[PDB]
Amino acid sequence: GTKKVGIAGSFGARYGSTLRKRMKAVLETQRAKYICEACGKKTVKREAVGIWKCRSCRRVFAGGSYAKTTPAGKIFINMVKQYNTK
Amino acid sequence: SDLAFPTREKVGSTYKKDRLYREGNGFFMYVRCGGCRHTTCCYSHSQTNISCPGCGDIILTSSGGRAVVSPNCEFKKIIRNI
Amino acid sequence: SAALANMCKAINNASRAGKRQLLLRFSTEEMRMFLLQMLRHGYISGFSYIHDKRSGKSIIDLNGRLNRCGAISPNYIVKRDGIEDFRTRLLPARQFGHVLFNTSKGILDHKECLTENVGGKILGYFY
Amino acid sequence: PGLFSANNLIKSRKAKRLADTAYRKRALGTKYKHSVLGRAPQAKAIVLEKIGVEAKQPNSAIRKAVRCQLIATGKKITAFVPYDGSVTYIESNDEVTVEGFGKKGRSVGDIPGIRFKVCKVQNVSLHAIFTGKKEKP
Amino acid sequence: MRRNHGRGKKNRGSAGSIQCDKCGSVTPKDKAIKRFRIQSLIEQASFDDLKQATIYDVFEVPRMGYKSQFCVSCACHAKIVRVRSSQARKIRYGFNPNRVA
Amino acid sequence: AKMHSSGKGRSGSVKPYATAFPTWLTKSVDEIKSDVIQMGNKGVPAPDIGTRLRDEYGIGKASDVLGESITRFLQRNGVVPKIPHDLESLVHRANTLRSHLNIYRKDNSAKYRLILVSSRMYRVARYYKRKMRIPGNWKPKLVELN
RNA sequence: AGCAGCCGCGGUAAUACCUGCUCCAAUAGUGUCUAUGGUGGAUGCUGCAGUUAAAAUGUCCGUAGUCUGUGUAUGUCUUUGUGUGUGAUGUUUGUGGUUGUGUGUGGAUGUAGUGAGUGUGUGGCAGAGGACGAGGGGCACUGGAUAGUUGGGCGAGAGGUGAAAUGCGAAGACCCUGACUGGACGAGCGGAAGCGAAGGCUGUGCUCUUGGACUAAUGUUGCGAUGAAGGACGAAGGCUAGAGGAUCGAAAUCGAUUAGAUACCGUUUUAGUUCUAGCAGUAAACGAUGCCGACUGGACGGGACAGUGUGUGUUGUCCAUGAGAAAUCUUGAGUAUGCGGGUUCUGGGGAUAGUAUGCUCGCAAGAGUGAAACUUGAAGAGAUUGACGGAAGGACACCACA
Ligand SMILES: [Zn+2]
Ligand SMILES: [Zn+2]
Ligand SMILES: [Zn+2]
Repeated sequence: GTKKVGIAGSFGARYGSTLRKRMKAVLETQRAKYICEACGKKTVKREAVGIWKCRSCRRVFAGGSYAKTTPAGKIFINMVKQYNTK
Repeated sequence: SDLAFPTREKVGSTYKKDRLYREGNGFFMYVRCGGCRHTTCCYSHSQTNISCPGCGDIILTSSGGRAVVSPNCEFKKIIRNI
Repeated sequence: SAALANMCKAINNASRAGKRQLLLRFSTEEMRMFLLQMLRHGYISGFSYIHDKRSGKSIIDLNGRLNRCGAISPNYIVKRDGIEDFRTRLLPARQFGHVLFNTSKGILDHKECLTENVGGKILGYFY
Repeated sequence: PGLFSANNLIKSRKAKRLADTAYRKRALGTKYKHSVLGRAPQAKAIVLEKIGVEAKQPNSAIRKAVRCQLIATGKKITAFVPYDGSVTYIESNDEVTVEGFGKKGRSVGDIPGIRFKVCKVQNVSLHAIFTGKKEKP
Repeated sequence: MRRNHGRGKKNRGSAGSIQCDKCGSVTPKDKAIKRFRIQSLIEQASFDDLKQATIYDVFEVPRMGYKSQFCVSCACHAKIVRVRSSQARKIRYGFNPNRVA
Repeated sequence: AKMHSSGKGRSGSVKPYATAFPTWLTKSVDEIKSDVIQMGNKGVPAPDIGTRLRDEYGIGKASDVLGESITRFLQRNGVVPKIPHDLESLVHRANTLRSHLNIYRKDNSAKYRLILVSSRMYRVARYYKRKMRIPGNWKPKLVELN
């Protein structure tokens, strides 16, 4: 494989090394596969920015640009969920 | 005054593993519950809670040391036959 | 032979304090062969050992006559021609003291090993 | 130190020995690398200049020395001319035999920086010219 | 010099720090010099004039307690603590919480 | 003189010298054997069987009634667990730490415990392979860290 | 001018230089330069040192190896030294020569140790019982003080300093009052008290995890000690991304002080100080004090558990014996130069210098490993008596005050 460069190895030696590390971080979470919550199978992928879809059972939900959830979405999804229990 | 013949007061205040001849601290006992006359065999430092079958009760409970026999009960140390 | 060296330090401690008896909480087989060679030479009064299904116990009776005892680790191998160099290193004078070896005839001191034409492994000394 | 442990002891005691400086020059084979005369006990040289050096205080003096050229290796050195009024037998373009001082390669006394000593002057002993046994060259 | 090594700390690594009451420097809490005092709220050379001014028939003047905390430089300079000789350095003074009144 | 700490405690039991056979037994000797062999079928571990014999039957040393130790008696009656109780308690402790670390990552205290608990389990496995009680290629079945 | 291996001598009063006498040691010999054995228990197998003199590694885990658990001695024969140990022998004596006997490394074949796993369960580990702990991660709440915003009152200064200046105040400061917002912190109780491998850890209630001790007729049966190579954790400052911003504050800046202060003291104002995710890998990371095992006097305490007039594990202070160069040490810095319990690491006069160079790791800042040429007679530890302090006390005096 490659020691330090990973999925950013398609860029050769262009653009500078700080900018190729920003590409590598966001590209791993964007092209990964996630487990569905309705059917429980590992078949969720991204369609466009903010649209994630399951290839089996076809269900669509809304998330982040490059990751399925965002750090400020998790914070407020809990508050609504603690407020109902208490 | 030799070390091979210690007084029996000293043999009581010695650690269980420093005694001259191998000897521990536990023993088996008899217990009688209440009005009804049953008799069970128990251990002096039991780790289980026991209960009399007749007049269903709890006649022995465990602690950190010696097991605590109930208020209206009495024990007796078993002796073997010969 | 870790029990032989532990025993010799506890004996040096009591012989210096003026004790009469010594109780140790361990006892092995060759620790009792070393003690039986001090009794027949006059350096202790007697001893006795107990059986408890633990490491054992032993009680030594001191005399007033011992100057020192020791053990040598490791147990070097000495031919019958090298017996006499270990004697000049360990005993203060030429008239008393005993160096003990573990030979193919038992445990003997350095005078017997010369009258039987043998060598062995060194164990200790006392004077 | 068990009875079957002699390879652990040779490995351990050889490494401690290198902390001795005298032993370390011999073991690594670098005892004659930085030395102006190598393995000789004496050496010849031709005299370039004739200088005077101050003593190191608390001594007041001026010790007479010469700057030479080693015929065997072409290195420059300074040497000290011992006795009284003896620096005036030598001239320039004279040949001279020098040897050590006797203290392992350090300077001796109040003479700073000089590690050698003139011994002969054109094949005549310098100590014999001073006592009157031989005649100047 | 001392077997304390200068502070009352045993068998722990770190022990918390405080800021001195006079200069404000950072010090361990076990090394600082600490003093406790109970002062009357009104001065003693003013009690007579206060007994004619009071309107209540029975009055008790209040008292407050204060704990102080200084560093070695600030206590030595202010003479809260003085230099002692080699043997007198070992004398400790206490409080005895079991005193009767 | 503990293995992974500097503890030096001496607590513990001391069995008698030269015991005998119990007279105060209420049941039979053949009715007791068929119960020690029953609890071994329900999966009760052998240190816990000896605690029922002592507390409820009056048997202080089962080598005087069964004729041998507890885990050699169960062997002749065809009850041989797949792994001994010593080794399998240690696999189980190392799985409950591995699944706590999957939710709470910053527990550096439990991450240090997982190292010591688990090197103690590879030492006990190496002993049972020298002695031919488990295969030479046995591997522990472990939750997978993330 | 010269001498002097080293210590040292010589400035018109040289036992030390130059010259003359006299004497000393060895003697056909006696001095110098260079290499090397001893000297050196200053390389330490026998046989050193490591609290402060040079030196125990920041902390645990762990493979090879060593040790523990379950390779020997000796008779007879044989094969090899020119050297040497030790007798005899008047080359006129002698170094010698001649001449008797012993010895050096491996192998073969007997004898002795030598008999073998058993049984038991002493170290460890695993499980039980009731207690104890500021051990750790997460969640939910809470307490006041600093700062600020905004309603009401008052009417000239407030702040801070050795003393002041810059700077803030009649668009109402400071002080007293009703409401709010925000970050950080967790006082007093709080100690020669507890817990954690160490770094470290003090509001309350829940939850998931954790440790050592104690108590016992539970299971197993030696499964262990130390540990180059390898691995994880690791104060504060720093660095990379996001969030946040009360207080304090490097750098910068003015005002003082001063001979001058780019400083101590102060005003304006920042990075940083906090949280999440990581990198880095250092400290007077200190008790400047490897780990495991055996044995050893008193007095007064604390903390946990169990018992009943005591025990086990830990721990603070003070006295002997003993030890030490001393200061001092008391579960050790004790157990004899009377020197050997198992197993590691580090030091070998000072300075050059933790510097060059090579290599491994890091975004960097740097960390780890680590010399020589050249220089030099001391550098250092602990204690003694003096002299001094812009050191502290107690006495005193109209050449001190009242
Ligand atoms: Zn689906
Ligand atoms: Zn009943
Ligand atoms: Zn202060």
